[PDB]
Amino acid sequence: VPIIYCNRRTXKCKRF
Repeated sequence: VPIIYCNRRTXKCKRF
């Protein structure tokens, strides 16, 4: 069960 990382608080997106 993989998931996306695009947190609106951390300034890190990695998912696309």
